Amino acid sequence: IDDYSTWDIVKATQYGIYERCRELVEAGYDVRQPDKENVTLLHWAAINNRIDLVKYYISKGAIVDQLGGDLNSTPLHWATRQGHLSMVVQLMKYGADPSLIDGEGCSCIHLAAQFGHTSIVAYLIAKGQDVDMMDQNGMTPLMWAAYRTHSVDPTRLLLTFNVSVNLGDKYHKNTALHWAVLAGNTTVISLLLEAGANVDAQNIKGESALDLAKQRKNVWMINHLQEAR
Amino acid sequence: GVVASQPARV
Repeated sequence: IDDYSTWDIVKATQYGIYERCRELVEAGYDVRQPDKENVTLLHWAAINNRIDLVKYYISKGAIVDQLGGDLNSTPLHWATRQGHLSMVVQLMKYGADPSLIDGEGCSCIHLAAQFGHTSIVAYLIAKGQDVDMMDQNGMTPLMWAAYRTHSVDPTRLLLTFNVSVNLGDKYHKNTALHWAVLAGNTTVISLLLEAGANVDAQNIKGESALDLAKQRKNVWMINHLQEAR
Repeated sequence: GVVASQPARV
């Protein structure tokens, strides 16, 4: 019978073994001290939805938005990637800043968009994040959805707000429709056309979304875009 | 399972 009395504080945090973590802290483990991966205990707690451990570590003075890991992200970033709405809610209540950007240039709304976490996208919008917030790459949440979520949501949710459907990202000037064609995201293509996506608007290389469709020799895509003019 | 690996590049 493993009783956790042998586990290190990182493994015990991951698994939410609350009393194990608390004994290691009072015995001298600094809640602010990172591990060999430059990850803090708050990060591990957040990405495993350990609500109570999060309260406890913060009460011991853990830094809420401390960057860590190879991707150089806050604990809130981690919870957002993983999809823990309750943890996103909890961390934002302690002052975590959802607009901070990680090492990939993304803030929280983009992380939630690109991993398909529809309820967190809704929540960030309900807390004041702009639906068309541009990340460091010039990507909107709708672009990230078109590119990465091959699914009705979160695209359908995003289109219920006053998005500027024909924006293009900063470096490629690809609209969300461009991204969906690029990615073969057939579910999203119909939603964007139905929401007014311009099939002729050209990116920075002067290719329209129809051009990209024709390029990929995808008969279904070419027909569907052509019939939306 | 629990998450015991840090987020990585795609």
